[PDB]
Amino acid sequence: MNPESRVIRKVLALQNDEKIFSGERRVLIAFSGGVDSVVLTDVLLKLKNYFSLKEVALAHFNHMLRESAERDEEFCKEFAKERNMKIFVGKEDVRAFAKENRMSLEEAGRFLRYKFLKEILESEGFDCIATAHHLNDLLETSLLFFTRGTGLDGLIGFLPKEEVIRRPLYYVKRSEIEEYAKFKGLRWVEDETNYEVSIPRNRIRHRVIPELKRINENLEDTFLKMVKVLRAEREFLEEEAQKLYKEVKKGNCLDVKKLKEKPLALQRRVIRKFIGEKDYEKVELVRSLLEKGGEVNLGKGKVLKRKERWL
Amino acid sequence: MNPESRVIRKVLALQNDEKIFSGERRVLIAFSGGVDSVVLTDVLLKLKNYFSLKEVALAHFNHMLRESAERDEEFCKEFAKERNMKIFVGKEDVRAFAKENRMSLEEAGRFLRYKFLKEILESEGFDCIATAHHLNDLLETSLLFFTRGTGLDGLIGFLPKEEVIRRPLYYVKRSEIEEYAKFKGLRWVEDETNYEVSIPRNRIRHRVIPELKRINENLEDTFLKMVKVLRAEREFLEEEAQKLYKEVKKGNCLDVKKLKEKPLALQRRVIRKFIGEKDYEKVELVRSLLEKGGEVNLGKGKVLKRKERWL
Repeated sequence: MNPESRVIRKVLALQNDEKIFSGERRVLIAFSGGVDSVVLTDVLLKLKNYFSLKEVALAHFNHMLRESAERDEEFCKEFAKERNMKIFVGKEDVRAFAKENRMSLEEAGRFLRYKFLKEILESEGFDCIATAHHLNDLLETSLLFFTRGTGLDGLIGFLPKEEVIRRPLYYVKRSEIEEYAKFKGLRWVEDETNYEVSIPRNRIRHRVIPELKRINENLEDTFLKMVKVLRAEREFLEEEAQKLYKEVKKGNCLDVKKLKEKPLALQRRVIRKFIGEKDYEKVELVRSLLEKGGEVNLGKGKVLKRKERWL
Repeated sequence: MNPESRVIRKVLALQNDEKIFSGERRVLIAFSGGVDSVVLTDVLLKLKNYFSLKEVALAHFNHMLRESAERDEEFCKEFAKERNMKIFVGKEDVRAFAKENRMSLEEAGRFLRYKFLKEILESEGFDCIATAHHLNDLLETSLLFFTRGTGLDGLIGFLPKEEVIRRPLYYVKRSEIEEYAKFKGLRWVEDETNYEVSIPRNRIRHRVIPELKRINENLEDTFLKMVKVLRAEREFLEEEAQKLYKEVKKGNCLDVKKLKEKPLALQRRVIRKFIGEKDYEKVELVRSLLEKGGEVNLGKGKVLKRKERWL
């Protein structure tokens, strides 16, 4: 069990558990140039036949943030040539966009980068986008929702497969990725992504997580188990909320005399769906109309018409 | 809304909702002497009739850990005397007990203290014990579970009503406990309870939470909404699980053909209660039997035979 097979085993296990690839023929990689990116690529090129892929291409986005950006682009191009892959390069001033839209560098960078990735996907005929997102990114994302406000969804964080996007390194942790690259003698760059990181995420990455790991050395392995438990529990809650939904709904209304007799958890789930809103505040405000007539406005109206309810 | 009504409204909301008190007539307060204790007591004296309580008494435990122990105990006796309340006092050499049983001062302290409280509950005829555990304590516990590994049942932390123990301040924030004390002129003394706090818990209390608050200064309020949401989802899971348990559990084995088709989330809950030991790796190991399996071992054994066993 060396650094290489440790990653490959987790990638293959993800495929068996989620069917990341199941018909796609042309994959576009979100290639920033960092270790994550390089290892993802080295892995996909190694398992290309295994997944029945016909084309794996790179897409590098130049954020114009710093001089190293040009250095990054050059590395990406040379990397494409050494690997004999096609590469698509894009460019947009992220810092500028962030300022005229009163948003952070992280969300501006994310927005422009994927806009670019998605444009190449359509004008070049790709079936999906492979991202180097991993277990440590998931842990950081989970902790950021715990901190800012969340329910089961935020805690579980992003999924391995998500409409057009694929995250093959989902089970792999940052350190295993670094050990993979060193072991195989790969080369990488400190891509511009490191300089867009939001302050909240840096606090969690370089201050909170290190402290938590001093309590539990294998935080990532432990966290992954929580995610798996949470995802099965969420799946169950969703399946049940759905049965009750198509059992209490009729037209554009909800049978209040039926819903009210159900478990609190399902009452909220049914309501979340019926009104397309996750806000803890809006859900409960609407939920109260299950016990006392009245109306609720969110930009749409919910009236209690004896036993029924519209919106 | 002043500092008093801010705490009382949260306590009232807890009662009218979960019935923390529903028949108990005599309550024993775990009175350390610090703000938490002092405020808990003041709140229970104000709501004593509302809760239909006949008597509220104090119980103070001297840990003999600091030369201020006697002054502290005296303060507690005078606290009771002034409000015409009964107070029970305990005293144990926690250091000696810790060395004797090879345990830390923290776990030794907590052990002896609760033994003391429970001894009084029985020999004096009290119905329940009221503790000053609040929202910040829950937040701490929640992060500890996130860190050491858990699922849904741990992210919650503890409950407001836990057999014999009641926690009226469940939803109250520490800062609200302190403002209440100031506003009402409540004086307090050193809280020996803080000598029962372990290293990991101190790290989360003094290092992690303060950092997370530099992201969301309203963390506690945010965490509250999450608890209320998860809390209900857990109740529903626990509910559906127990239900399934009786249907599959028959004698001392599990109807595999039937359990095998239930949702993954419920399978884990049933197994957790069947094999007593609830640990991700144990449960998953056993759950592998349901679908074409041989036999597994741990502290006991189990065999798949169209039905199920346990030897």
